[PDB]
Amino acid sequence: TTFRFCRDCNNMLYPREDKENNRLLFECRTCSYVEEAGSPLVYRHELITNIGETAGVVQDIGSDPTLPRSDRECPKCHSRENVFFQSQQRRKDTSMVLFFVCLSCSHIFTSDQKNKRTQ
Amino acid sequence: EGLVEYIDAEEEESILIAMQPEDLEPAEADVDPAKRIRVSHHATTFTHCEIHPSMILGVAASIIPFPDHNQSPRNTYQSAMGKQAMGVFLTN
Amino acid sequence: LPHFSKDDYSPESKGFVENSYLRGLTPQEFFFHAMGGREGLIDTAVKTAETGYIQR
Amino acid sequence: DGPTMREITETIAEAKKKVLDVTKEAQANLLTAKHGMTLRESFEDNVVRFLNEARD
Amino acid sequence: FDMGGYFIINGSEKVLIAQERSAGNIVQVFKKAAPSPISHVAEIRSALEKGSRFISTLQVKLYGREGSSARTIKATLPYIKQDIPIVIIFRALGIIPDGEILEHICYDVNDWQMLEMLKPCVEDGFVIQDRETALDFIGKEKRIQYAKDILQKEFLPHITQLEGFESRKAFFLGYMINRLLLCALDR
Amino acid sequence: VHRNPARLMETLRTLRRKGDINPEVSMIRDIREKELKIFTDAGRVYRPL
Amino acid sequence: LEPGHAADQEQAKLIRSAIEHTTLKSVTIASEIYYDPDPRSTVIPEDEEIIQLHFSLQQSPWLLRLELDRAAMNDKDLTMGQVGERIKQTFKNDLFVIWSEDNDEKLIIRCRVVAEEDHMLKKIENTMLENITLRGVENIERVVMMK
Amino acid sequence: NEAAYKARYRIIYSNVISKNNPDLKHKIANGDITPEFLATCDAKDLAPAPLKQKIEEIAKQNLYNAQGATIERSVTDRFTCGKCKEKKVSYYQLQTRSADEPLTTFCTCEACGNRWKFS
Ligand SMILES: [Zn+2]
Ligand SMILES: [Zn+2]
Ligand SMILES: [Zn+2]
Repeated sequence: TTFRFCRDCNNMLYPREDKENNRLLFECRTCSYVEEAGSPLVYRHELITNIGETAGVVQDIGSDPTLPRSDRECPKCHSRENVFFQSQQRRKDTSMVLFFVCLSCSHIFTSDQKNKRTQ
Repeated sequence: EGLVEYIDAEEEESILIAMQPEDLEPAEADVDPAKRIRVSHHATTFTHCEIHPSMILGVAASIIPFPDHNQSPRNTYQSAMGKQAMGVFLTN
Repeated sequence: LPHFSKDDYSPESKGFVENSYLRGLTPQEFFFHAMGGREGLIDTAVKTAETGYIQR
Repeated sequence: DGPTMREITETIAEAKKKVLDVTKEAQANLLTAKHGMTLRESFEDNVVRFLNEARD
Repeated sequence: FDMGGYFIINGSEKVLIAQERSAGNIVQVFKKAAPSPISHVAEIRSALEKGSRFISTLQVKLYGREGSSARTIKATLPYIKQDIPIVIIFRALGIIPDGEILEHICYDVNDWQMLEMLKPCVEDGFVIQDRETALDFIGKEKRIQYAKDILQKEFLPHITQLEGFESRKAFFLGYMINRLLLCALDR
Repeated sequence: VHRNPARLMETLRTLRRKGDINPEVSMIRDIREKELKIFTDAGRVYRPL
Repeated sequence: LEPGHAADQEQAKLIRSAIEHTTLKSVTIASEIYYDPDPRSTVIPEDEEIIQLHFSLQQSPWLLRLELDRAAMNDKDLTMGQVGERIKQTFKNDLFVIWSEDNDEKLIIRCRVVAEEDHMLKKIENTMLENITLRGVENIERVVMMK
Repeated sequence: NEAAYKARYRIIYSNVISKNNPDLKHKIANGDITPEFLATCDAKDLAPAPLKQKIEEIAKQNLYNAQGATIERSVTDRFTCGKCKEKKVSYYQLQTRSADEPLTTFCTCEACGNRWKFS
């Protein structure tokens, strides 16, 4: 929903309707400002959520010794220095796939064999 | 002379440790049919090493011979009796 | 144990004592084994508390 | 009996791979969830059942 | 052979026994029972290392379980009978503009999940809009003072009780809330 | 806060290993969470390695 | 089960879903409030084809759109008709409702009210998720089959 | 019836428209018848296609999600039942008594269903 706040009096933006012209407007309940809609989408309540994630590598994830090393080969750099783990989504139902990492490029490449991820 | 450090529980989280200083170090270039079976050294990240494992014990147990040959609970009792035994609590 | 590489699901780490009481456990084996036994010695410390009351 | 010792050693090792197999076969997302609920939950129930089966 | 380490009181050898306890000045988050209005919580036991040693706890709650509408984030302060929306506090700390507040809570704008999570919250404090009222709804003229102190000597009292540090404090209150949600979002 | 910590760390470690920072005190680097945990607290059980 | 009806595998789920409490909330994938003032066209692309159908064969401009899970409509058998059909006889004559067809790649449910419309169109956001039943008995969450 | 018718018719118608157409256309032609048928059935499937497959396949995953976990357990060929006099029984030991007597070991005839203790 990537919502927005005004300028000058920077707060929250509440929607209102332009009756005469039939259109969407946001606003300030503190100041007076008013800006035109950005999209007709005012709200979303995602119940079911499909999450298969990797962990933000601070890039020094090659210095942290607590991790294991593998001798595979990335899709591009072809190096042989890895250090995998698992979906930092501390969820029960989560799967058990591996997210390796190249120490000579910084590429996140799974070992999956059904789905395909670029994120 | 920084050759050993004091690592607590928290700072223990972020480190690796070798059991034996020897066995868990050299390369792999036969094995006793009597001894036990220790895993391997599948890692080259060892931040630290253990002086000797035995030190995981406390006064009590430290006295038990071969505690590593008994049902864990047996050693738990024996460490509650060496307290009910007799000896020379001092020499004065 | 800190003597292990993160995300190791192998048996020798989730607590499997391969040696016979004759050969004798290893630091790790020994330690887990403990956690394991010390269990009964507990549900006996609490069970004992309510057991009695029922009985009466 | 000396041999019955080795015969055991390998009877243990073989039970390690029969685990290892199910290890990658689950690190490669090729594991049937099973009525056993949860893939992970369904993973263990196989590993354990494999090692116990070995001890006994 | 005697190794000492003991005492000698009214004759008998007395020993002072190791007293284990829950460490201090740390943030921890906890899930709460299904049968309760509060979802998750982040706690921090505050105790000045040296001096009187005050033990006032800081509670950052999280009303509305998983699902129900209006998952509001409130927190409890010492000497304060009710609870308070992290917002009021935040403005009470001299941080009036929301979104700036959200800058104290969210460290990455490409995290719409957490962001979304706070929306319902900001909506809660909307009945305030300046550091004046912020301290007011923490009880005129008389109560508006009581609060200043509490937020100095009792609020997250570790770190410092002095005065000119409203910024360092807020940043923490945030560091809490952040941590707080990171769990409501199975991370 | 602090930017590039890689060095901030191995600087403290060797600062300790010389005796300039009490060998008791503990400092931890939670890389995967970008946090530097340093403790002095009185009551921390600790072994030697 | 009833006498005969035993080894009738399928006969199983047939009743499972006839007991295991099912709520709209269980089958929904989202709820969205949109600004669509033209009840004869939705500012939404993917929604077109729908509307067109409900007009060949007053209101409010505030829309509430509910995408549903397909996978969740078989596990516990169900049909768009049924679903909405219920929602409709839930509030009755005072809330217009519509809905795609069991063949659309995206199942949905549009509807508007009929002096503050947004506010009231959220009370009806909840009243639509937790007090609304579909197929089943209350209290009885999960249920399963065994041989 | 009414319307139923219406429804049926329507639705268917419506359906056609759607786608278926073509178918438607055719128607035509056719027849018627167818228607008628348607109404019834329803138708659707038948008616428705081409969904039939998926819609029909989707039911199966739902069957699956309906079956109750199978406690799988080993059977030892040196352990015997008191009724069904058969060597297919499972066991699990717990520490029922204090640290001076150790290991209770409970049995379960995995076929006829009797359970018992050994001390
Ligand atoms: Zn403004
Ligand atoms: Zn690479
Ligand atoms: Zn039997």
